[PDB]
Amino acid sequence: RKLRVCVATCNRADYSKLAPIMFGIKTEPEFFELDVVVLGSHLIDDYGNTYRMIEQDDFDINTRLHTIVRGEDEAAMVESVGLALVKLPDVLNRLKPDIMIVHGDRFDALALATSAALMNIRILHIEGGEVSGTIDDSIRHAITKLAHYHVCCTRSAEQHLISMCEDHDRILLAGCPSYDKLLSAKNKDYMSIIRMWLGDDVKSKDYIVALQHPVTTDIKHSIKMFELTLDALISFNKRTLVLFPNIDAGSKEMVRVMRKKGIEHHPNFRAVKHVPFDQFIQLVAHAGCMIGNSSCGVREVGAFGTPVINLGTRQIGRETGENVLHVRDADTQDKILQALHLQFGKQYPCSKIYGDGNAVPRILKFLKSIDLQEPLQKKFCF
Amino acid sequence: NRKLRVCVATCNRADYSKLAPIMFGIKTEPEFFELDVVVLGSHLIDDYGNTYRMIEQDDFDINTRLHTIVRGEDEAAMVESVGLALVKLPDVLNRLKPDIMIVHGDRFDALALATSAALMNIRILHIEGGEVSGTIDDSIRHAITKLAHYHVCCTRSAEQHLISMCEDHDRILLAGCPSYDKLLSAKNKDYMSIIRMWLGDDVKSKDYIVALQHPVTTDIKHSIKMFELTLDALISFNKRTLVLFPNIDAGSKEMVRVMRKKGIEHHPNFRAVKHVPFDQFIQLVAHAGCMIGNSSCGVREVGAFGTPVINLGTRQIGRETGENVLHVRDADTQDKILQALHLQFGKQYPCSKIYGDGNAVPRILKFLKSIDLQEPLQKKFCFP
Amino acid sequence: RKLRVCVATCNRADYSKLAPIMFGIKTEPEFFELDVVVLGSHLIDDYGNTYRMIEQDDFDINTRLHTIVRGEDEAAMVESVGLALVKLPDVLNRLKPDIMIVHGDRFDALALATSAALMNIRILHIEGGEVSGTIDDSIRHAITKLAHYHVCCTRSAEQHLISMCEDHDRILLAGCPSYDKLLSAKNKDYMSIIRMWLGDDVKSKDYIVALQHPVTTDIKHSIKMFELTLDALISFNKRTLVLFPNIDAGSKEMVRVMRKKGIEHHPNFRAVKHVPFDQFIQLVAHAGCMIGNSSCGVREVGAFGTPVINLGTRQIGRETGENVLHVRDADTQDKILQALHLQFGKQYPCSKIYGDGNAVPRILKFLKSIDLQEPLQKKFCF
Amino acid sequence: NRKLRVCVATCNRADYSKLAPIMFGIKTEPEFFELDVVVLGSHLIDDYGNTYRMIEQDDFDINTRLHTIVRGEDEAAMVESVGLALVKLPDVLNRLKPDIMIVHGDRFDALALATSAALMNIRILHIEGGEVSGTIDDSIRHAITKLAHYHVCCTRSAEQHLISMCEDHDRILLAGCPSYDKLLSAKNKDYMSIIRMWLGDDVKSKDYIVALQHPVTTDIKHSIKMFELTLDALISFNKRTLVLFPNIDAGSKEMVRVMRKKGIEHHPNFRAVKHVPFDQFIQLVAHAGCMIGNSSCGVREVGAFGTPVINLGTRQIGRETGENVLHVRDADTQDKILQALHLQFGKQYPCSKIYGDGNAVPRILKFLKSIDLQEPLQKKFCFP
Ligand SMILES: CC(=O)N[C@H]1[C@H]([C@H](O)[C@H](O)CO)O[C@](OP(=O)(O)OC[C@H]2O[C@@H](n3ccc(N)nc3=O)[C@H](O)[C@@H]2O)(C(=O)O)C[C@@H]1O
Ligand SMILES: CC(=O)N[C@H]1[C@H]([C@H](O)[C@H](O)CO)O[C@](OP(=O)(O)OC[C@H]2O[C@@H](n3ccc(N)nc3=O)[C@H](O)[C@@H]2O)(C(=O)O)C[C@@H]1O
Ligand SMILES: CC(=O)N[C@H]1[C@H]([C@H](O)[C@H](O)CO)O[C@](OP(=O)(O)OC[C@H]2O[C@@H](n3ccc(N)nc3=O)[C@H](O)[C@@H]2O)(C(=O)O)C[C@@H]1O
Ligand SMILES: CC(=O)N[C@H]1[C@H]([C@H](O)[C@H](O)CO)O[C@](OP(=O)(O)OC[C@H]2O[C@@H](n3ccc(N)nc3=O)[C@H](O)[C@@H]2O)(C(=O)O)C[C@@H]1O
Ligand SMILES: O=c1ccn([C@@H]2O[C@H](COP(=O)(O)OP(=O)(O)O)[C@@H](O)[C@H]2O)c(=O)[nH]1
Ligand SMILES: O=c1ccn([C@@H]2O[C@H](COP(=O)(O)OP(=O)(O)O)[C@@H](O)[C@H]2O)c(=O)[nH]1
Ligand SMILES: O=c1ccn([C@@H]2O[C@H](COP(=O)(O)OP(=O)(O)O)[C@@H](O)[C@H]2O)c(=O)[nH]1
Ligand SMILES: O=c1ccn([C@@H]2O[C@H](COP(=O)(O)OP(=O)(O)O)[C@@H](O)[C@H]2O)c(=O)[nH]1
Repeated sequence: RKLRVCVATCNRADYSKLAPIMFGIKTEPEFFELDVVVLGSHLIDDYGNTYRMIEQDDFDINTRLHTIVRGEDEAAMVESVGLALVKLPDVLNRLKPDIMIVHGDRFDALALATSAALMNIRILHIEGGEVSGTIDDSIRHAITKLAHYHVCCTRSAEQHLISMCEDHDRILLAGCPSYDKLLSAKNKDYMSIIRMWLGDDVKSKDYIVALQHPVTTDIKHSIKMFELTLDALISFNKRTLVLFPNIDAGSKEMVRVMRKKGIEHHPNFRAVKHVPFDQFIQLVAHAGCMIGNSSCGVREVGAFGTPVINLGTRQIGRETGENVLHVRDADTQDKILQALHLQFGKQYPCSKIYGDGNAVPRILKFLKSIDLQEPLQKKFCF
Repeated sequence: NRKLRVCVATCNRADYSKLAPIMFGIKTEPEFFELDVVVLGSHLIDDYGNTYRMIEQDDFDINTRLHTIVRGEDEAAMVESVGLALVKLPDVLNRLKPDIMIVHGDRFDALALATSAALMNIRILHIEGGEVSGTIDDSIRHAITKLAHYHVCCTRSAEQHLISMCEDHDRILLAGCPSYDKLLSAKNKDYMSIIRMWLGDDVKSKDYIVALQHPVTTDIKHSIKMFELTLDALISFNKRTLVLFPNIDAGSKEMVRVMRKKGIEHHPNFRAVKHVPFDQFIQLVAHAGCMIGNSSCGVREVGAFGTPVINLGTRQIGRETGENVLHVRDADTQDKILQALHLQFGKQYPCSKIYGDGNAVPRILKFLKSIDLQEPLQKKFCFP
Repeated sequence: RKLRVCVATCNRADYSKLAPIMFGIKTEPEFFELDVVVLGSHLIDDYGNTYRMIEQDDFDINTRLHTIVRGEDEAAMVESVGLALVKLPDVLNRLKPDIMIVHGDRFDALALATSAALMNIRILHIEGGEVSGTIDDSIRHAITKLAHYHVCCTRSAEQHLISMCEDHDRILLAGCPSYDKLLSAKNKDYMSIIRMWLGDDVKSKDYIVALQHPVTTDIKHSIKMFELTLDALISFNKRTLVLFPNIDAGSKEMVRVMRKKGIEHHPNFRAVKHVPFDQFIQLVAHAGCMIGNSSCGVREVGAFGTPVINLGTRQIGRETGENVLHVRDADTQDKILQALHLQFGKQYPCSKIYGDGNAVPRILKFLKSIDLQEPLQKKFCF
Repeated sequence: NRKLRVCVATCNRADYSKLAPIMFGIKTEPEFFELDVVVLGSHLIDDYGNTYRMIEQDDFDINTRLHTIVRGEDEAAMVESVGLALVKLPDVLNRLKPDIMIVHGDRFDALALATSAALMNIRILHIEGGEVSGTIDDSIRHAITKLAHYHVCCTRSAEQHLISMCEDHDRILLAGCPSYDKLLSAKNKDYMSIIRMWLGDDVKSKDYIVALQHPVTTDIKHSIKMFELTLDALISFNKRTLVLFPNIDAGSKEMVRVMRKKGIEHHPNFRAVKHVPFDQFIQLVAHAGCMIGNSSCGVREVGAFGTPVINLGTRQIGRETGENVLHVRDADTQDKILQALHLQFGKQYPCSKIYGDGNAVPRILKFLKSIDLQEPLQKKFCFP
């Protein structure tokens, strides 16, 4: 009897780490049935219609759900969780999954975990034990408590889950699946990918990738920091790919910052919503430096030794190699402009903290090991 | 003095018994607190006894009422109910502009409230945090703990569980359960005329049973079978029995059907009721011959009167209980349950105080005033 | 190319008139594909889990939706319409229907019509031109305006649609599909159906079928009328099948009326949620009389000449034969008890106002006639 | 005197231009009316210009704000938006306890409002009822008419349409459009400094174009193509052009993308804007060289100033228009549109008053006071 697996994807931020697993599951039809659910940001033009990435990977999408309430603020974030919760249960009764794969720390993943847990559907939670110093910590660890099975990416994440009283029998230390793609990365014509996304006259290691997200707890500070960050980038004046923000609450106010600085119509800048993951890896792997507060900066790019400037409070407490320079109180242009001079064009050693490149096969085994006779979470309090 | 704006949301009598004392406390100190009350969930539902009325009869001004329950009385409907609260609450919370929100317990409804507050940067005081009940409710309770910024637990073991789950000890208050404020202040009026109202004219103290059994959502077909056998035992044991309708939504109509097909609703020996007012209910359980089923009251509250208890099934496995509680986990035959009734009916145990000292509310009011309004962000104490 | 037809059913009240069409469509696989959606009351124990009727007719249910908000009042009725509207669009994008069949005048049908119309899906509205003197008139006629194609049951209903400025080219006068079953009704052992539902010692034409619904506009009056109606039935003291109410708003207060009169535990009464349509036809066809305010009383039972007492304001303005006695101001027990003496055990001639028994084949032709090149409603104002 | 409790819900600038005058009227007579304002829909959305601010700047106390729009900018999202209003409104309406609710127009949002009021037995005054625009909006408008208990129409032909649709003539008031209260009272201030603010420093009266084109939801790919050609014409015709973003949700982002890829947002000849305040907008269109697209303003309002209009496509087919409007239904090439621009740009027509006399509001206030509060149930005049 095949294991019926449902994977729900809501944003490129999970799709980069779930697609490898989906590919793994699909390559073994003898042990697994796969149903894919697309919801959230994927269906939204502002976010780059990233459901197309799923279509271009040739996955049959069973179900599409509009689950985002418009407003781009905290109220809307909450209403979005509620919208997924009214819409999902009937889809889950139809699909009748044995287990559901949930990734990460976003509001959307809490909806998925909640709906599965309350309907007695097993949950495999990916990227569980980590620390990022925002509201996301809260969400991540609340999902951990709902989830029946856990897949973490580091030893320190494993120990955190065990410290949080999770059953060690239900934890698998696999590595991040993104590393399956990073450490298997086809450097094709990487120059023609640099030329596509940054411009014709750009040379390897001579450009910046800028990706900064609002922190929902302090939008007014997120605005001010982003202004100063752009001012620095303008002064530093080397070719810069600016990704639009990808946390919803505060997002339009951050986009307005870019608009009023003329970033959208500037020779030095390229404003984009989403770069396909395989192309994005090549971009960050050959970047002069990366700046902002993406998880990519602190978790992924270490693999290529790309210099990183991590700004603000998001990612405080994450494990990072020598390549990452933190500037918490990025409260002036000078501080940020300095960090750019220090880091731009350096080369660090290649780290492997968040993965060994064989996460997926370990995960597939862990899924086959699951015997279908209980379920109820056990909480090791002593 | 800038007053602390406190919003208390109540969804079910199961939280209202433990929140009402706090609401009374807050309301008695207008100089330090502003109070807004939000009523949602089960309270607005006839099947559950229109228990919003209990709030009206306590004289609280209800600011807002929200229909948040999706009909269906199954797991899908439970989930859609959480979602319905989440689409409805944020605009109410932006209007009310609370500094802190009080959330109680382990039910699906409390997870909606915690979620909405946490994602909108509203502070959360979570009541009854560190306990263990061995159902899906453990999961929910502990997920709420993680969202919540401030914690009020009822026992030392609950406090240690929160600390073991990596919560900041600075944000934990060990107060006791607020229900004990009412239990240990329970001035037994004419308790006989309360027995007569609810059980019948000819019933004597310690000669009746209070039966309160809830479905476990994880295994409804087993909940059904157990309840059938439980009623069969109660019919054979044949002493006057107050049967409270179930009060977990998923599986509820199938449990009600069990009662209907056994003729419990029209039987001389039984009284089928949705809700007994808390003050009257305390008197009922305090003088009962025994209590049977899987209520939290059985394992947490009635110990205070030494009332014998039969706890059936998997719900409440792992809760702290005094000598008054007899567990029958595999209640898989009528004989086992009928035996437990013979053993326990009419006994008297010593009065325990595990879940409270009777001064929870004043400790809570102080803890609320102590909160300085400059951060917020939860701290997670990860000792390796 | 086959016509993709979606039929959504929400309540037994539409299912009695849609099932015949569904059967017709399913019997012609060469011209039609059928997808069935079940939602609303069908999934609710209080209403008799009537999705089972759909399962027992062997229809493959594609999708099930929980769309009812609990509360059994007007607010809940509205929230229920809204719940269907958030849940349906993604189902309709998946099913990709060419046309959707909507029946009747209930809040649920307005949700269906609204969602179809705003998504450019064609609508065939069944039972369009009629008059019943409650809020339902409003709803029925608002659905008419959304709907692209109309199937009415009488000539007077056809003229009403034309008077309301509908295009006569898009109206089909077919008859009510319920008449396909009424005028083809297998009287099997009808006595053993009487014995099942009323009791062992009951003789044909010596029992009452009581079916009274709350009027949402005046619940307090609905309560009082129902009390007096039951009091009359108790005094008249002939075996009575009492169907629980089947309009949601006010329903629990009406059920409470029955409970406090001891109707549920009385030798003379049988309280039931739903009698299967085929069995119900036999019951009403052989009844001594029928009482209350069902549409069955004024539209269907005329076919058997069964005496009818229509109480209150619901059904004022419906077309009725000689068999129906109206008592609008049923404001005392005596008036109702009198109406019972007058009507119980009489036999009227068999009328055919609402159908000829060939509605379905006419409808199937009308569906095949639809050429798939526009759509936009035309409003004949002159 | 028991005051009439009036709730006005506003969802979009498209209703707010015609409801604000009534809200002002009601607010100026506190002795006869209590007013509660509900803001929902587009008003709370940055893409639409945060137009709740227009309500704040008119000094109305907003009782309630509701996020009711589902994101997606397509037909599915439009429907889910209606549903979202329907789950959120009933608890607000039970709280506000209105005697009557004012609903305007033909948009998906107004159907939610009408539905919720009608099913809760709240009386409805529907504004702008009897008109014809040849899209799905006809369907919506006429479905709202059927729900609504009281009707306020703007023309004699609209009145006859309502009567032909079997509405009770006793419940129809022919008032005029309230927008005309503002148009015919439009004290032209420094209109040049308003032209300079919105179009640029060097622009002269009657030498600019106002372009406002909305997608038709029934045929988005055709809406796209038409808009491309329209912009190409405007680029060739090369006179200063205010381009308003689209204001029908379904298809909106694909229309915005058209503008983006033509470089309209960064062109000397164009100014891309979301919303111009109504009072300033009147001055813009009153002095425009011509107006182009498919706004209702083009066919209903600007006639008052004799401003030339080009109405493109199927939206507005069947509306009553003066000599100032040139229809180009099959705008299928750039040449056809460029021609229409040459023909119309800079002309001056006579001032028409088809949609109003400028005293709509006072007639409406009287009609509200006339309502006696003893029924309600709609009557449907079915003459055979
Ligand atoms: C600039 C560039 O190099 N390429 C084009 C990009 C690029 O292909 C994608 O971003 C890839 O993900 O696409 C285009 O542009 P794009 O689709 O980025 O849209 C840009 C506009 O979208 C608004 N925006 C952005 C993010 C967000 N969360 N909310 C928003 O409202 C901003 O106001 C901004 O002006 C296109 O397809 O139309 C056109 C652009 O020219
Ligand atoms: C039985 C009794 O002793 N007293 C009365 C009780 C009692 O006072 C209250 O329940 C107290 O909370 O009230 C009445 O009856 P009550 O309100 O209990 O309604 C009885 C019916 O409720 C249905 N039910 C209950 C719970 C649930 N989850 N779903 C349900 O469908 C059952 O079908 C059952 O028949 C009353 O108010 O009308 C009338 C009863 O006679
Ligand atoms: C009475 C009888 O002849 N037969 C049985 C009927 C019958 O089979 C069905 O109604 C058929 O549709 O079924 C049973 O009973 P039933 O399922 O009707 O449930 C009866 C109880 O449901 C509550 N109710 C009813 C309608 C409504 N809208 N809301 C409600 O809360 C009432 O309080 C009432 O007490 C059964 O299956 O359990 C048991 C009954 O014994
Ligand atoms: C252009 C101009 O003349 N003035 C400014 C305008 C203007 O004052 C207002 O629009 C008036 O309502 O405001 C600004 O710009 P504005 O708020 O128009 O934002 C421009 C961006 O909005 C996106 N958009 C618009 C509508 C829609 N449905 N979806 C969208 O994604 C487009 O991508 C577009 O690039 C501002 O407030 O920041 C800044 C602009 O510079
Ligand atoms: O244009 C992009 C930008 C990011 N990413 C990937 O998307 C994921 C999430 O990055 P993002 O900044 O969107 O969210 P965060 O991880 O910072 O929460 C990471 O795996 C990135 O490698 C991508 O594929 N294309
Ligand atoms: O008729 C009743 C039955 C119970 N309770 C109280 O309801 C609360 C919750 O009991 P329930 O069994 O409904 O929920 P649980 O706590 O078991 O989740 C406890 O404080 C009980 O003492 C009450 O006030 N009246
Ligand atoms: O037990 C019943 C009662 C009614 N009906 C049928 O259900 C439909 C609706 O009747 P109801 O009173 O439920 O609603 P109404 O038509 O009065 O709005 C009619 O076709 C009846 O013949 C049925 O099949 N079984
Ligand atoms: O910048 C603007 C553009 C339009 N309008 C007014 O908005 C209303 C609706 O116009 P729109 O084209 O947005 O909607 P429509 O009426 O076309 O549905 C009309 O009264 C316009 O005069 C406005 O006040 N400011």
